[PDB]
Amino acid sequence: GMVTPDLLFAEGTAAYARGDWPGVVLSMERALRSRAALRALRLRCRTQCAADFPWELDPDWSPSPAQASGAAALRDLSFFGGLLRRAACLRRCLGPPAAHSLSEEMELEFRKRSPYNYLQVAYFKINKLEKAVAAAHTFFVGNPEHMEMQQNLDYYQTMSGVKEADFKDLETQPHMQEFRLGVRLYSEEQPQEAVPHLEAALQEYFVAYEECRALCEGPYDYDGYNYLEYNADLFQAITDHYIQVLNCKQNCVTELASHPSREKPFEDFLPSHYNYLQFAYYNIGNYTQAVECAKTYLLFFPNDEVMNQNLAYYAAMLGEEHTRSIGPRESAKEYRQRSLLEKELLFFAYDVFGIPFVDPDSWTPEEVIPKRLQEKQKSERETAVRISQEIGNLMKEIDVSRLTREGGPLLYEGISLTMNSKLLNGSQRVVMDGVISDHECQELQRLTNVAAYGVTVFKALKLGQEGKVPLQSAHLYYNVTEKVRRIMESYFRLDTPLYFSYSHLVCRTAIEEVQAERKDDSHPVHVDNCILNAETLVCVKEPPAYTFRDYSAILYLNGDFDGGNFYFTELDAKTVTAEVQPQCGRAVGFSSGTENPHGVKAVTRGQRCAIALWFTLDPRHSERDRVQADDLVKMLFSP
Amino acid sequence: QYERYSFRSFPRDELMPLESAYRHALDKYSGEHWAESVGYLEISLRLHRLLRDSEAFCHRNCSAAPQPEPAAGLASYPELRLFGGLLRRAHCLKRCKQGLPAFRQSQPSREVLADFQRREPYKFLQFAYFKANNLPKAIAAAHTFLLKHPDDEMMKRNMAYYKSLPGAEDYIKDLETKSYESLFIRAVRAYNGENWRTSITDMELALPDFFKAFYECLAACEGSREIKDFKDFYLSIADHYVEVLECKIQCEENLTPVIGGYPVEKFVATMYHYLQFAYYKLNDLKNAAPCAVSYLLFDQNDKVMQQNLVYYQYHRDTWGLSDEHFQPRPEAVQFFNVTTLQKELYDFAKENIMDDDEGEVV
Amino acid sequence: KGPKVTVKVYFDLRIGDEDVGRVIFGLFGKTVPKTVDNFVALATGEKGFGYKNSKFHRVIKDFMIQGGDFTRGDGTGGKSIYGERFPDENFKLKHYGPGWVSMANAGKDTNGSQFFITTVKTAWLDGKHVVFGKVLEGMEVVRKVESTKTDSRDKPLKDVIIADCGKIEVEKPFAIAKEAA
Ligand SMILES: *[C@@H]1O[C@H](CO)[C@@H](O)[C@H](O)[C@H]1NC(C)=O
Ligand SMILES: *[C@@H]1O[C@H](CO)[C@@H](O)[C@H](O)[C@H]1NC(C)=O
Ligand SMILES: *[C@@H]1O[C@H](CO)[C@@H](O)[C@H](O)[C@H]1NC(C)=O
Ligand SMILES: *[C@@H]1O[C@H](CO)[C@@H](O)[C@H](O)[C@H]1NC(C)=O
Ligand SMILES: [Fe+3]
Repeated sequence: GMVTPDLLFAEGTAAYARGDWPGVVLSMERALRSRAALRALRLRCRTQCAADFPWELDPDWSPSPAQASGAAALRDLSFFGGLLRRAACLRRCLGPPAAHSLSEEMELEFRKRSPYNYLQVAYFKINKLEKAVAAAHTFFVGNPEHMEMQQNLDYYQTMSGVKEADFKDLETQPHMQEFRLGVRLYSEEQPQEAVPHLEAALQEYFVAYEECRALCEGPYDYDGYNYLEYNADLFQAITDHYIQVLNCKQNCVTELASHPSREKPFEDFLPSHYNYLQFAYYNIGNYTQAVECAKTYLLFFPNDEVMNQNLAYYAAMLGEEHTRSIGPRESAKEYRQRSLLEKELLFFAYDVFGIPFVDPDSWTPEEVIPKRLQEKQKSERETAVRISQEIGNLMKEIDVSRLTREGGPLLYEGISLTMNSKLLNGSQRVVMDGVISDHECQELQRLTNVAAYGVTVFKALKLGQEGKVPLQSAHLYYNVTEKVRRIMESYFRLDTPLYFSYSHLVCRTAIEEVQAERKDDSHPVHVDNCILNAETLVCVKEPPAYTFRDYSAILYLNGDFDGGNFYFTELDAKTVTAEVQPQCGRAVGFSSGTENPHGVKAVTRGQRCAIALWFTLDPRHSERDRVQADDLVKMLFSP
Repeated sequence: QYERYSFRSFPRDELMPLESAYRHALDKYSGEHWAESVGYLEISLRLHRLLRDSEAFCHRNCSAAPQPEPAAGLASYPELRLFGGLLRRAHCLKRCKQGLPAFRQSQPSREVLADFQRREPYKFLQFAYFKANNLPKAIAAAHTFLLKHPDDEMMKRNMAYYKSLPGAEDYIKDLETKSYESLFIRAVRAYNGENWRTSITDMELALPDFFKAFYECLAACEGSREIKDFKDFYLSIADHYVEVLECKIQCEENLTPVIGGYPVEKFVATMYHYLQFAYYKLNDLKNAAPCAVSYLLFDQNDKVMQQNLVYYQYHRDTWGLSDEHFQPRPEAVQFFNVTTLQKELYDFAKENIMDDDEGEVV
Repeated sequence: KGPKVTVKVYFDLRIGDEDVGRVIFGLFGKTVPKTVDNFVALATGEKGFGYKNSKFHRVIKDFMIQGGDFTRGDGTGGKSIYGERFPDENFKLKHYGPGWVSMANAGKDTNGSQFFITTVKTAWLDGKHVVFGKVLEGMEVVRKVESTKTDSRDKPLKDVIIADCGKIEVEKPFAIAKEAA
C-alpha cells in the first residue's frame, strides 16, 4: 500500500543524519510523490461520487396538512437515505482512513519545503547539479528571507553547468504563475503577450477553486478535551459541522490569492484580473472584449466611477446596439450568486448562534447582513474615529510610544494606578490596584477552594447549576472577567475591539516536603506570543506556540503567603528588570509580545490564587466557550 | 405518584435535577429510612415524566412547521435549501427549549436515562412501599416492573409472596399506563359484549392517540452520543443516524400493549379487523371497505378478508360505491411507509456502513 | 462480542539478574492501526532503535507498570517511527480491567513510544489514552514485577530489563472477551 509521507520523511531525515545521500534522496522523492498521490485520490473520488449521487430534492411531494408528523418523518427519511448512500460510496472508495491523517508538525514541514532543502543538499553531494539548482530555487521561492540559499544559488549561477531557463518552480500552483508573469509582461507595455496568460490564469483559477472547494469536508474540530462534554443532538451536530464546513469553503478565496513572496493576500483578485484584461484589450484594439470585460467587472463593483467613464468611452467609440447586445461572462455570475448565498447563510448563523464570521470579500452588498449585525458594525466604526481624534489631540499639543498608546480613562471608580510603565522600566506595562473589594476576593477564594487547579468560567457556571459551588460566586467571576476585559481595552487606547482567548482560575499549593535543595526556578522566563530560546534570544511566531494572543493580565486575590513574586526579565532571561508584590485586587497588565518576558518565582508556605486572562485582536480566534457561558448566564438569571 | 401531576402548572417547590433527587432517594434507602425515600423516588419519577412531556411539547412545533417558499434563485442549489431548512429547524428548537422550566435545570447523563427507561426504580419503590404499610401500592409497583421484565426470578418470588397474602388480589394496576391501552381494553370488552356502536366509537377514538404516541416516541429518539472517533463530514453524520435508527426501530414494539403476559401481535391490524367486523355487522359498507383494504395492506397473506374483498367487488354496483372507496386510509399508508423505510434503511446500513471489526467470542 | 486480535509480541523480563517468564500481548490491528504498527516495529527492531534492553521506570503499586522509553531512562525521552509524535486515533476501547495496554501521552495528540500495563480497572482514564492491546498470558510475571521495592520517585531500586522482544504471527483473527485479565 501507499505508505504515509511522515514515515518516509522520518526515514529520510535519519538517512541524512547518518550521511547516506542515496537514501535521503530516495526517501524524500518517495514522500513527495506519495503526498500528491494521496491528495489526488481524495479529490478524485470525493468529486466523482459526490457527482454520482445528486441531492434530487422533492418539490412535487406536497406534505399532508392534517398529518404533519408523518410528512415530517418521510421528509427526514428521504434525506437520510440519500446521505447514507453517499456515505456508503465514500467508504467504498477511500478504503483505509488512517493513511490520510498526519500531525500538524508534518504539515508545517511540508509547507516550509524542508524536503527540498534536504534534496538540494543531497543532489549537490551526488553531482546532479541541475536538480540541485531546481530544488534550491524552489526552496528559496518558498522561503525568501534565507541568505544561505541565496549564496548557493549565486555559486551555482557562477559555476559552469547551470542555465537561466532551468530555474523552474516545482511547488507553486499553476494559476498564480501565469498571473504574475502576465502582469510583468503587461507592465513592460506588451499587450500582445498579456491576454493569453491572463485568460489562462482565469481558467486555472476557476479550476483550482472548484478543486479546493471539494477538499473541505474534513473532520470536526473539537476544542481540546471538549469532546468529553459534547451533548449536542442530531440536528444540532449536523448544523454545527456544516457551518464549520461552510466557513472552510469560504476561506479558500483568501488562500487562492496569496503567495509566500508577499506578506498579504492580493486585493480583489478576480476583479483585478478583469481590470487588467480590459486595459490590455483596449490597448490591443479589440473593443467587444473590452466592453464585455468592463461590464463583467462592473457587475462586481457597480459604483466604480473610473470604470464607468471607461465603459462610456468605449460605448461612444462603438455603436449603441453593439454595446447593448454584449453582456458579462456567465462564470462570474454563477460564482457571485453561489458566494452570495453562502454569505447569507453564514451571516444568519453568526447572527443567531453567535458563531463568528469575517467576510473575505470586499464587494459584498450590505443587503445580506441582518439588521442586528449592521448595528454592531455601526458602533465599532463610530469608536474607531473617536479614538483617532484623541491621539490627534495628544500629539498636536506635544517617547511618544509611551504616551500616545497608554494612559486610559480607567472607567470604573475606586481604581488607581499604583505603577505606570515608566517606573516599571519598560513599555506596555501597568500595575493597577483596587479592581475589586475584599468580599469579592473571599467569595472567589471560597469558589476555588470548594471545587478545584484550573477552573474555567463555563465549568464554574455548570457546577453552580448542579449545586456544588455557590451560584453568586460563579456570577461574580463572570462579572469580574468582563470588567477586567473592559479595563484592559480602555487603558491601552485600543480602537479595534478586544476579544476573549482563555481564562482559568488557578491555585498553587507549596508542599513543604519537596522544598529541600530546590534551587532551580519554579517557572522559566518566557514569552506568551512566541517560543523564547536560550542561545540566540530570538523567538519564532510559529504554530506550536499561540501566535494570536496579544494582551495578558493577572489579578491576585490574596497576599498571605511568602515568595511567589512576579518579575519582568530582559531577553537574556537573566537580568531582572522589575518586580511586583501580589496583594488583594492588584492587576498586572502587559502586552504579550516579545518585549515582555516574565517569570514567576517559587512559592513557600501559604496559598497563592490568581486569575490569568489572555485576549486576542483576531475575531477568528475567540473563546468558543464564552458563547455558551453567556447563554447560561442569560437563562439562569434573566429569564 | 402520578395522581397530582400537571405539565402546565407544575409545583415549583420540587423543581430539582433528576440526578440529585435520585441520589438523595438512594442514600435515604440505604439508610433504612422509608418515607423520605418513597417521597424522593416519587419526585424523581414525576421529574422524569415532566422531562419527557417537555420534550414532546418542544417537538410539537419546530419539527412540524411549514417552510415559506424561498426565492427563485435558490431553487438551483438543493444542498443549500436542505441545510438552510435544517439550520432554521435547529434555531427553532434552540429557541423553544430555553423557555420551558424542565430544561433550565441540569440535564441527566445517558446512563441515568437508560436506568429510568428500564423501570428499575420500581424495585426500590415496591420494597419501600411494603416496608411502610402500602401493600396495594407494592403489588402495583411489582406488576408494573414485571410487565417490562417478565424474566426476573427475585421479582417473581416477591410477586408470588404478595399474591399469597389475603386481600391483595384485585389491586393489580400498572402504574405506567397509556390512554390508548385503556380505550382498547374497553373497546374489546364492548365488542365481546355484542355491542357494536360503542366498540366502533372506542376504536375510532383509540387509533389517533396511538399514532400520536408513536410519532412522539419516534421524535424523542434523536438524541446525543459519545464521541469516540473523528471522521469526515458524511462518514461521521452517517453513524449518529445509524445509532438513531437502531433506537427508532424498537419504538413500534415498545408501545404494544401486553395483556395476559403476552404482547398483542399486529396491533393496528387488530384494530382494523375489529372495526371492519363491527361495521359489517351494522351493514355500513361505506365505512367497512377501507378497513378491509387497510388490513389487506398490513397482512398481505390472508384468506377470509380476500374473499370478503372479492365479494365487495362483485356487488360494487348495488350500494352506490365508487372506485375510490377501495383505497387504504391515509394514516395506515403513512404508518406502513414509515415502518418499511426504516427497516429497509437499517438492512442497507448493516451491510456497507457498519464496520466489521468485531466477532463472536467462542 | 469482542475485538479481533491480529498479531502477537512476546516480552522477556529480567528483574535484576534473574528471569521471571514471558508475557504474550495481543494487539488489535483492525480497530487501531498506525499504533499496532508502531509497537510491532519498535518490538522487532526493523530500524534499529527499539525496546531491546529497555527498562521500566514507573512501578506504581496497585496502579500500573509504565515503561517503554529507550533514549533516556528518566522518562523525558522516546521516539516513534512517524517522526516524534503522532495524534490520537480513536477511543473505541476502554480500560476494562487488569492487563489492558495503552499508549501513555503527555497531553493531547502527543503519543510517543511509552506504554503502560494496567492492573486495576481505571475508568477515569477513558477518553484520554488509546488502548490497543491485552495481556493474553504471563499475568503472574506482571504481578511479580509490580511488587518490587521502590523509592519515593516510583523508580524500582532493582532494574527491570526487557531482555528480548519478538513478534508472533497469527493465522486467524479471533475475538477475545472484553473483561479482566
Ligand atoms: C477579439 O478577440 C476575439 C477572441 O479573443 C476574436 O474572436 C475577435 O475576432 C477579436 N476581434 C477582432 C476585431 O479581430
Ligand atoms: C453582574 O453584572 C450584572 C450587569 O448586567 C448585574 O446585573 C449583576 O447584578 C452583577 N452580579 C454580581 C454578582 O456582581
Ligand atoms: C410553537 O411555538 C410558537 C412560538 O413562536 C407558537 O406560536 C406555536 O403555537 C407553538 N406550536 C404549537 C403547536 O402550539
Ligand atoms: C406507501 O405505501 C407503499 C409501501 O409499500 C408504497 O406504495 C409507497 O412506499 C408508499 N405509497 C406511495 C403512494 O408513495
Ligand atoms: Fe505566561
